[PDB]
Amino acid sequence: DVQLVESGGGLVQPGGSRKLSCSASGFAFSSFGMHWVRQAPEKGLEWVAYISSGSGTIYYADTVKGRFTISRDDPKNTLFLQMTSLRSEDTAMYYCVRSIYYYGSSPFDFWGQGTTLTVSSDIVMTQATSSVPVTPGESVSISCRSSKSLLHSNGNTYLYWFLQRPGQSPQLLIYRMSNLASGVPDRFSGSGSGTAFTLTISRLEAEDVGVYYCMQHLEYPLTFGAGTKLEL
Amino acid sequence: EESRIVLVVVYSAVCTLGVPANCLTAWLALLQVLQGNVLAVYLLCLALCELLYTGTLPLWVIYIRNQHRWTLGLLACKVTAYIFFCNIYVSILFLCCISCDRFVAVVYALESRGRRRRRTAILISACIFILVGIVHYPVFQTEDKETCFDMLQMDSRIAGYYYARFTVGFAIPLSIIAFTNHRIFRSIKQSMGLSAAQKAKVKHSAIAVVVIFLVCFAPYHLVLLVKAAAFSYYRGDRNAMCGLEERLYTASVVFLCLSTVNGVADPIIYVLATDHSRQEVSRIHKGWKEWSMKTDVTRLTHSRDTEE
Amino acid sequence: SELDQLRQEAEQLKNQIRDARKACADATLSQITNNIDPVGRIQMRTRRTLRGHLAKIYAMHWGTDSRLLVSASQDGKLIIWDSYTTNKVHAIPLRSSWVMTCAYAPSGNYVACGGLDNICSIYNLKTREGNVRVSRELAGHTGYLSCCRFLDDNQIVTSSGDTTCALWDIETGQQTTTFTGHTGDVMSLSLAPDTRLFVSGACDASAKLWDVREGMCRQTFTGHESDINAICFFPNGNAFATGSDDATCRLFDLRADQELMTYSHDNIICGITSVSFSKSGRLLLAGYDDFNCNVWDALKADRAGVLAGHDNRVSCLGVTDDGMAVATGSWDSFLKIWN
Amino acid sequence: SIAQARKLVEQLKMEANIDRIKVSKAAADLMAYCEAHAKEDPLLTPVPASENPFR
Amino acid sequence: LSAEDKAAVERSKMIDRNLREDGEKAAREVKLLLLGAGESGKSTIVKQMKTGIVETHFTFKDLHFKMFDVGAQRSERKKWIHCFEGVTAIIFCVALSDYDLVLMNRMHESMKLFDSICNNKWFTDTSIILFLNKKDLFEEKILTICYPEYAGSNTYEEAAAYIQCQFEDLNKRKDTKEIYTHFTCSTDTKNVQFVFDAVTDVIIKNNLKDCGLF
Ligand SMILES: Cc1c(C(=O)O)oc2ccc(NC(=O)CCC(=O)c3ccccc3)cc12
Repeated sequence: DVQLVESGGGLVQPGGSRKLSCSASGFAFSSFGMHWVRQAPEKGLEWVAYISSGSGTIYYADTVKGRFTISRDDPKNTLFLQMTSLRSEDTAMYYCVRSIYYYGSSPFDFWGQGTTLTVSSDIVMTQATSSVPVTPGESVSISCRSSKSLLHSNGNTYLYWFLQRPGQSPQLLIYRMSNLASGVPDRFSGSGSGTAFTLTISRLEAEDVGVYYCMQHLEYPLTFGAGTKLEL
Repeated sequence: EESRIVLVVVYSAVCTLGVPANCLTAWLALLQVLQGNVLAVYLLCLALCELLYTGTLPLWVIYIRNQHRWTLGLLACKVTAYIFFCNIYVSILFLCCISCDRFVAVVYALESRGRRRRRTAILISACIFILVGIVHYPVFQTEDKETCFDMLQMDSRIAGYYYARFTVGFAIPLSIIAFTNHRIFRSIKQSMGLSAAQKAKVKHSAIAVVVIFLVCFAPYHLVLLVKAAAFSYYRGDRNAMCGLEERLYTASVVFLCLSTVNGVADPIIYVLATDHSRQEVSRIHKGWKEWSMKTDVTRLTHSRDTEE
Repeated sequence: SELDQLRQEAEQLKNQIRDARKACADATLSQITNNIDPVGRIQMRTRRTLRGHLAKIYAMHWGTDSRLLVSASQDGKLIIWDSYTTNKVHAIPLRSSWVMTCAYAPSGNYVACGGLDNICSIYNLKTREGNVRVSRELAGHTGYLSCCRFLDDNQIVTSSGDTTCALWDIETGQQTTTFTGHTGDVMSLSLAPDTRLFVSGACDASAKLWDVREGMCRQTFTGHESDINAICFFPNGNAFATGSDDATCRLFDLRADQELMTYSHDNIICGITSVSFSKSGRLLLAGYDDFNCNVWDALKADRAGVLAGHDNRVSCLGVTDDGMAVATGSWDSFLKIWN
Repeated sequence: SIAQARKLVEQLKMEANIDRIKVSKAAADLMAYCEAHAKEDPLLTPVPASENPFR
Repeated sequence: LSAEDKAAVERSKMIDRNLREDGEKAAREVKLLLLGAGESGKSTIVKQMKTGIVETHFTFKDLHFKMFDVGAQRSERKKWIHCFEGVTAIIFCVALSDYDLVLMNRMHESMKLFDSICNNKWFTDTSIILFLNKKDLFEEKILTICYPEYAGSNTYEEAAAYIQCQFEDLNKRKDTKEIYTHFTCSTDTKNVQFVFDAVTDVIIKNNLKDCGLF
């Protein structure tokens, strides 16, 4: 397959500066966009950064609007991220995401490994509860509600889901609430209105435990959900 | 006197015949630039300049007949003079850069393929526009005499500015056109892959457009050089100031009218110099007949046959 | 003394099948079109104009989604376009510079491209790396390809200049079946909607049916005075239409083998380049040497609409499977969608 | 051309299997296309521009 | 109208820029179409410049050259002749010492190709360069076998100048397609020079009508 490993982080001093890199191999770096995504060590998952394929448009978060920049190098097929003035809200498990955006594309296809980076408005969605007890072999549904409905003018509901294996990278489950992804069984499905969404899982076993998140791709912020840890 | 009215008729007439001729060739240029080339965009810029050379001076010479007793505080007359002089100078430089393009495309055809940017020609034209603007504006800066004063028979300083600008606008264009045509002649005397009749025809067309330009603008060049030479004798002129500076102003104003006539219908001069008889004129006539539909042959046939 | 009598037996069998054409059609199509109201003046307007190519375009094909199409040209580009946003997505280079045949898979996974160099190449669109690479080269043939069609994701019919059509399996890279009945080089084919039979037309001024399961011929079609340039299949699966340099579009029924009517008007001296139908029929799109494209009726076969978008030889034309829009393209490097 | 003659005889014999059904049934089929598919096909029966995906 | 549409617009703009760069890079090549017929010295000519059609490329000074050789196509010409409408030069190769071999002499049949290709509608004005072959064996063996109507001297120069004249005589009504006949000995140093001048002058002529002076 492809390798999306990271350079690695450490215990950066508060308000300091550092560089990071996401090593790339076995794909076209020159035609792919790249994302960096927060993940809180205790509990959480948010956004960090963005770079497009041709370096034309670069977006950032609230505190990441300044103090952080990103750059690419196509002859080496590599990515660089310069981080300045790190704060406690800034530091997270920085996951490396690849994506290409076109007609019928499945964004957020592959995810990296992350870093153990610990130092020392906008649209908000929410799930029902982050601790939903389940049982193997029984169908469960977990719902994430959004304040603003995601039904764009074209009629596409902008939504994605993710399953986080214990101590491993997440994998996509369903894109645009109706269509699945590669390497997943049929047991995942999406439903709900444009305001209230839900993901239905069934046939639970010891290979589906983890955390699930509701996405938002309607506008500039890619504000992640609070998340649900599927306990046993 | 009567010389005034026979000259403002013949100046307004050549102005008001220029407007249909210029707008027809502008639409011809616009139709051609749908499939045109770099010389077509040069011709489009020249045609836009010729549209700017429609003629606003005919209004003033009809209402007041010069006399420098203009109405708008001499503020708009200076602007119209600036537009006229800028149009003339840009037209001269446009023929010069057209000749430069001809030279580069002919003698250096191995390396002439680089000039295909489609925007370097308008870049050069815009640069020439900036140069003529920032050359003509210090004349306005020195001419802070916005009160009524003559711009021909003035004192030594502004006449020296006129001498410098006119001498630069005379000596330089002749130099590029002569050098380009001479080196094209040298190349074409060595070039024999084309038939001798066509080579003689293209040499004749080149020398014809050069000679047409020279004879069309020569008397103005001569009178301005004589005025500048008289002014350059700062110790003393050979004849009296009243006797010189075109004391027979009737001759001066008819020479100005003839030079303006030579300067009006510049696309017509360009068409005539390249070829005296072309089928594209017939094609444009057929297209005009198609769009107009003034044949009146089916209606006349109906009027003669339906009665029975 | 032995082949001449056999040819006379062939002529008598052809006369019997022609008597069958003159008895199966008790009233031909043009004689049974008085009741049906004409489609009328269909003033098709260009809702979008697909511009951006460089050289002479030669083929275009529609997807199953009726929203993604593929354009192929002699410049050496296969471009995947969009319906409404007109923003192209995929640009694919070509090993051979000259290419005349292309096909898009019904599922959209693969795309077949082919030139006159008797090489058929197949690329995969949806790949893990996100790019488009050579999935497999078909080859195995001599001459020049003329039409390629996807019977299945792993079964493909090719029709080329060796006077022989070939049904190929991509997995084994070998000819599953061969069809050598034709004597002149073939030009185009159209598969049946049911994907079980196909007709092939050649420069022999004839065409023949072929079965996948048996690999042999089933029915002959003749009547053209010259080479058949283009041929399309009726979506009902019982008829098809041919167009040639004779300026006579013809409608031959697969199950009736009869000449319904020669669609042609004198003012036409131009030869047919492309032929297509609608999802519901009622109209026969066509492409002529005169740059004004023409749309006739599938039944009336009368002047229905004239489209003057292009100023060059109309090269390719297609209808979406939805029957919502129609795309045409010519050597002037421009593609146009009407509605 | 003796060897080609056997192939010609065999292909002509195998092409003698011909189907004989009328084209008026094809007319009924396209009439059904008009009643159902052309009820949704814009070219025969125009649909409003609200449902047009190209406006 | 979101980030996906902006990314699609950016990707389409980048693909358009790469397409325009590839077109500007590929416009520099010159188009030559070789029409070698049988034993017309195809191997000899490809040595001298250095299942389907064969594409060859070579360099002369600062100008590239791309040539397509159509060999053993055995297909109808009319279907694929117009695919080389944009060709700049059309090269024809014909042997001369084959006037004693009849399969209906090949020399008579070779004029039929040249007469037909000249009077075609697609090639109304294209530069045509005809080459020769087997001069030495032609003069060594030599007239009444193939051209008894000439009935002149058997010397090589008078016989050869007759034969090349009949090739250029039957130009039909397309006199704009100037026939650059050349005395290719098949041992000459640079016969591509014969092409090179005969393209670059035409290139100058192809400028002139564009240039407006002629
Ligand atoms: C104001 C003016 C502009 C312009 O607008 O540039 O051009 C002119 C050109 C000539 C004249 N001058 C006149 O009115 C004729 C009287 C004259 O010069 C004169 C007087 C006594 C003896 C000999 C000659 C005035 C302008």
